[PDB]
Amino acid sequence: LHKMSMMAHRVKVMPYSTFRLNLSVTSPYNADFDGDEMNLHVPQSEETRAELSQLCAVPLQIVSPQSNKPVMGIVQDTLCGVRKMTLRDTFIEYEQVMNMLFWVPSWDGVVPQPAILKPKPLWTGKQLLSIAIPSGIHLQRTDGGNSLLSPKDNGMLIVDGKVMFGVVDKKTVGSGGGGLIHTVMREKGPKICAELFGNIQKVVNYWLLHNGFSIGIGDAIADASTMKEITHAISSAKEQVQEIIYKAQHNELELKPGMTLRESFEGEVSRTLNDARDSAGRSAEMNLKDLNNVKQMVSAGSKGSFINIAQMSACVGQQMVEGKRIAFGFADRSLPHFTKDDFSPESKGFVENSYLRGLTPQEFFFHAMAGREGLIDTAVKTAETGYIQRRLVK
Amino acid sequence: NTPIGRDGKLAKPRQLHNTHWGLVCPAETPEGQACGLVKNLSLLSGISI
Amino acid sequence: EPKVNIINAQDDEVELMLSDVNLSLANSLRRTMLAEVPTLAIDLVEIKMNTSVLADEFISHRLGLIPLVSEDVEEMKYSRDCTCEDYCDECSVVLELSARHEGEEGTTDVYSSSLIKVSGPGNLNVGEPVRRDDYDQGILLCKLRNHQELNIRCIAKKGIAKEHAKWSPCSAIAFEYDPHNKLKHTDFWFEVDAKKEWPDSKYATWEEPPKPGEVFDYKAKPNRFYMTVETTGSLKANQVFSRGIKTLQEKLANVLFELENSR
Amino acid sequence: MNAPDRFELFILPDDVPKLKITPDSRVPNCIIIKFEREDHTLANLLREELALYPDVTFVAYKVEHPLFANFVMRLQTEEGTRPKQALERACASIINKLKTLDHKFNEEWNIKN
Amino acid sequence: YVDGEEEETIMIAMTPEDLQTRSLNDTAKRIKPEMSTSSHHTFTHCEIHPSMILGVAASIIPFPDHNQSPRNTYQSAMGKQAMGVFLTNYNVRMDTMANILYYPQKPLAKTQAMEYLKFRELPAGQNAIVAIACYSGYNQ
Amino acid sequence: MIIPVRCFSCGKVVGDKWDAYLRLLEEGKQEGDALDELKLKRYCCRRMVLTHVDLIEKFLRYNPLE
Amino acid sequence: GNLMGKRVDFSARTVISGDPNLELDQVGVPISIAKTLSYPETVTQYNIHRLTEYVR
Amino acid sequence: SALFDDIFTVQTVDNGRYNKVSRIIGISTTNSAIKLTLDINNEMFPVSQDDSLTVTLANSLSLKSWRPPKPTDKSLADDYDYVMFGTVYKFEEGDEDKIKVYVSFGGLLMCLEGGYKSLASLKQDNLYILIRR
Amino acid sequence: RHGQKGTIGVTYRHEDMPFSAEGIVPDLIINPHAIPSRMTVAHLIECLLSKVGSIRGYEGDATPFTDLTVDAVSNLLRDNGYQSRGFEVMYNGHTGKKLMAQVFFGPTYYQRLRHMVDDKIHARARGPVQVLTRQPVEGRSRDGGLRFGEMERDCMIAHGAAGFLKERLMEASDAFRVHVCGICGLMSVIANLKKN
RNA sequence: UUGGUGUGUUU
Ligand SMILES: [Mg+2]
Ligand SMILES: [Zn+2]
Ligand SMILES: [Zn+2]
Ligand SMILES: [Zn+2]
Repeated sequence: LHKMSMMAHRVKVMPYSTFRLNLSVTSPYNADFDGDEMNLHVPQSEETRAELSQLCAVPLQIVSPQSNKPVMGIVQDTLCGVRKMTLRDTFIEYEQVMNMLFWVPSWDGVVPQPAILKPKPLWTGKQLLSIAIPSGIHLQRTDGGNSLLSPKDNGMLIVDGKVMFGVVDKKTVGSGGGGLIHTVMREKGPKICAELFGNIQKVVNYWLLHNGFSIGIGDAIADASTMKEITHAISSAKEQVQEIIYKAQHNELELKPGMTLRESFEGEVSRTLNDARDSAGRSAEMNLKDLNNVKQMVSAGSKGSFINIAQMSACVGQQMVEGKRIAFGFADRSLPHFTKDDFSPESKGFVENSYLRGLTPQEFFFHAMAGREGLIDTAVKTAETGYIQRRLVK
Repeated sequence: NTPIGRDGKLAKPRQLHNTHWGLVCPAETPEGQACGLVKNLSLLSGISI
Repeated sequence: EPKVNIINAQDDEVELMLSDVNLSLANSLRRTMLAEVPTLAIDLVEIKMNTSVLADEFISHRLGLIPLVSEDVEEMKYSRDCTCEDYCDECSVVLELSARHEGEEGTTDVYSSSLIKVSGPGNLNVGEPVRRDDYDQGILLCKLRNHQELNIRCIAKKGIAKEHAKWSPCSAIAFEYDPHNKLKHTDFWFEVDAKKEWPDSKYATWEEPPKPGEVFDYKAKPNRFYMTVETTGSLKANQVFSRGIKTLQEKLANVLFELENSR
Repeated sequence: MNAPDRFELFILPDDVPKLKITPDSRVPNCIIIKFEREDHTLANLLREELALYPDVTFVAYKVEHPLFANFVMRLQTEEGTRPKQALERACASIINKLKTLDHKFNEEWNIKN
Repeated sequence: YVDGEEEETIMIAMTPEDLQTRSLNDTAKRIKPEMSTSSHHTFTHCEIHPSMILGVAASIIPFPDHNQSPRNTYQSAMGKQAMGVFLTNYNVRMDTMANILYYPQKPLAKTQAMEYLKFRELPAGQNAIVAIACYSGYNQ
Repeated sequence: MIIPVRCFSCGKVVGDKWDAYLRLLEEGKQEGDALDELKLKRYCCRRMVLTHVDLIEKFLRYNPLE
Repeated sequence: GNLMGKRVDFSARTVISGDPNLELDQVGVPISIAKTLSYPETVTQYNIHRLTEYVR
Repeated sequence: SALFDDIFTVQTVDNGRYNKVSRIIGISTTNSAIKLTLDINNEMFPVSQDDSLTVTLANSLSLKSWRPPKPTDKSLADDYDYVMFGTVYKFEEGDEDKIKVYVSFGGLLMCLEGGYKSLASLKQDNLYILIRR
Repeated sequence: RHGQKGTIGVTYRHEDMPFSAEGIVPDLIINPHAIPSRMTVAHLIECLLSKVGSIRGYEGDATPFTDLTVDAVSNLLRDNGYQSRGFEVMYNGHTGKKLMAQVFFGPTYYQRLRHMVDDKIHARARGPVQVLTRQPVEGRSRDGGLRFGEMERDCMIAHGAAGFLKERLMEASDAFRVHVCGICGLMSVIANLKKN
């Protein structure tokens, strides 16, 4: 599907018959590990060997002219682990640090100075992340108008390639252009950018081993008070949509540009329940602690987002078909458990529950229609995408 | 199984249309070309003679 | 310096309290007592005649899981360095078994107690099926009916857990140190409050609580351990412990010799 | 079906040494040792025991891939010490502690019967 | 009995605790709607059980009502590819594909519906030990 | 099918404790309490006997093959 | 189906697995697939010895 | 060796986001409008509001890879209790005497303001710190 | 049983697992990162209900849409002498230095899908070609070859190294040699060679 | 070492 989707490699011979990869190359081929097939053509000449080794090798295809950015970054564990590693309050004893800096293939043989000397030498993990990244880098970023005093400890300034402050996250080391990887590529050629992924992934896997990280059913639970606040807010939202019903079915409603009465009615409904979902998910995001695992993963951006935690814990929102609320499949109702002409959110598919509490059956079924939309989309429009892409090629 | 053939990519016959309460399976349908067609008679199905 | 403190002992388990070693050395003992204990089990199986309701490698698999006595086992050598081409009575315990449901009615349970040692480099009491009591019929190998002739011939050779876990010496190993987290090596996840919800150890009452005014003893180290080395019955727990230490000694000494011989 | 041997965990090959040393010439007085046919069970025990000694400065091991029963270790002590000597003394101290351990355990099982 | 045409002309409550209008604020349970539109309903039908809306390869699933529904569809379209026990006479039958899974355990998250596919008396898998924790990058 | 020998997780031999388990069940015990009496205290040797369901009786329901 | 695109040889195919203990330009090869496929290296004056061993 | 010396008043402590790391803001006694902020570890050296702090900045603790310290040697730090090494990362000659030095202790921070006559020697790269009491 | 699928990535022997306070090791370790976007919270509910029904020793009714909350399962796991939300303090197997976060851990019902790797491994030097077109054959069963299809050629054009493409569509395929008369330009030229 | 139809499953 794009000009990286064939890439050259090198041969490593292993028993136990499967194909091994790095996991930074998972993004360009778009492969997961639920059973994909990947082929392996072999050159039969010297000529084609050099052709592959100088053009189609991975270190020369890092930067995609699709969007002039690197498209090979960091994936799930190495990313969320390194964000847990170089938070400010993370200290490591010397002994474990010996191994951790042994794992770098490009380490010279010199430990840094430990950032505490007394009363018992520790480190902070930002210097260990500084061991990997070579000498000759600069990267200055201002997030949200930070200072040079840094209260929230976000943002990023790097001089010499030693971190000065800042929580190293997706929006620095992910796929974002002008990030760390792009900068290393522009300033050092291909090969050092190849060794960047090796250094970071081996380091943060060894440390994410000896720390560890997990996820439990409590991590989507907030305390009873925040549950009360979310319940109050979404109940007030259902009061708001009752006001919408009251005025519009009492004919007090004003019509938007270009949309008639039912279209602006449904548009109002969509905005209002989206506001419900956004404020409720925001409160549930605000309460949760930072040793909480799920908030660490979303605040690392290796997987997932805000709407994930909102849907697991506070509210799933409105079930859709084709962007709209759900058709009255029958006359005037969209199951036989409802009354006629009730445009209440529990009729046409607003999950009031979390995922956690359980769904009423009707709400479960309306989410089944959501998955039905997703299935039909992903196995129908790919017809048009394949045919369009073939025609642009030819 | 459903004979629309496959001529017509239409997502109206592939919808989980909401007469389906207890008659077919809102979970089960294969991945891909069959999806939206193939309806497994429910655990309260009976066929009238 | 290091001190042993047995707390319980019976024949199916031992719960001791190893005190004052490093943490690595105690967990290295744990890894040994799962892995590197040379014992004896069923290594090549030859059916003479089978007609069962069960298939063949099935029953060879289940026989491979069967607990033998190997108390005397260190004067039996390893299979892959014993001085015979294929099996003799220097390094085998040849079980030949044929129970046979004679009479055309009923249920025939080939148990562990019917298993016959035919030979073995005796009179080392090896290769007997382990018996709870002596009226321990035991391991449920087969259920035979009318004429279902089951004539089997096994060899018993000597492997460790590294080849396969049918040579597991032992079963399940508890392990903990600092039950009151006075090093803050671990960090609790907690909703409300750390003290209330994580219930106390079974070794909480062997020490004191921490006092809230105390500082973090940064120069402290972990220093008192607790482990639980149960038995399959194949060995007795004292022998397990002894030979596990012995084997770990021998591996360390071989590393020493390769140092000194490269030297 | 490409499944190899599972006695690749402890039996050495023929012309491969069990203990393969290469001195690392980046820094003075450091060595790299290619252990054959082991796992962590040797390595961590050697790590913490080499850690607490004074004259030892740097010691670190890695297991390159856990589907291969080998590992490699780095060893830099101070200036004066040939580090091989220090590791041999380390083995001496460990077997000293454990043989004392077996001894008192034998005594304690004698009493507990 | 009703078919899809009488499904037009009915009025259902889901569970028989919802037929009597019930009695709070507990953050464990689930929230049925009030149905306060008709003050005096004439319910004509109530479901025997809601997990009877499923298909046969769908009632196997432990708690289908806590998931993202494409994964429900995936589990139902993978439950057919279990290795297990297909019929109990694999000694005499000669078939081009057959596979017996050795040690089949009835799941500890059984349903009440798996009595009626006999799956607790012919299971197709095991209970092994889940431990959801990134360990050494091998489950990335 | 028929009881395995060890546990799957730990490795305590359990296979003998099938017949005793049924005989304890015959008196009206409860299954957890029966596992309690047999000294099964980790849940590893509790799922290796508690889940297990029995087919080899059905295989001996075939009146003789030969 | 046969000229613009076709089927060819010296291919291979399997199911994959992740392995972070690796570089970025490395891919694991099962042994049997290494046995089946091959590559013609020219016998030159700088590679005789190993290639004779690969015969052996 | 020591290029700074002063004694400080602890006015604010922010544990906040960090369970092991706190932020102090120390306003000098001996010459005011010398503002000092130092992020610090609780459990190596717990501090509290309105204590006394002897604060020293050095560039060499003598009176290349770090080994852990011997007993036979000695340091400037031997009369101290919380010794952190840092790097001078931003030096800004500001206003009239708004002279701000930003030196980072590897994830930890240190802002310093005040007179030119004190800070004038500080223009270095690697600057320690040595909290007494 | 919630789709969180995948392959056996790696095999560890017994001691190298993490292991909780009693000696229990695990056998299957799905990923944290497999969860938070896939939003399958039922999988956690199954693991928890599993551990409780193991310890109290009976099979808990997980038929959906009951009043079985999470609270009853939480209280029962606590009041049978455990942590309320599943976790036990698990260890490194290579040190025993405690895993800083407490690890969630239990039994769950697993199954075995019909694919294996021993049925889809295939590689091919040469061999069976069709009579009709002399391009190598199609299917696994006859040891066929793979379809280096259109869009593979597209990405080869995008890289541009067309010499590789002249390897692929000439040399590992139906390489074939004909003749032409240079005047009428056709291939009618009859080829006898040992008479030349 | 067949063709040629057709079905179900994998990404
Ligand atoms: Mg996929
Ligand atoms: Zn012999
Ligand atoms: Zn068990
Ligand atoms: Zn012509």
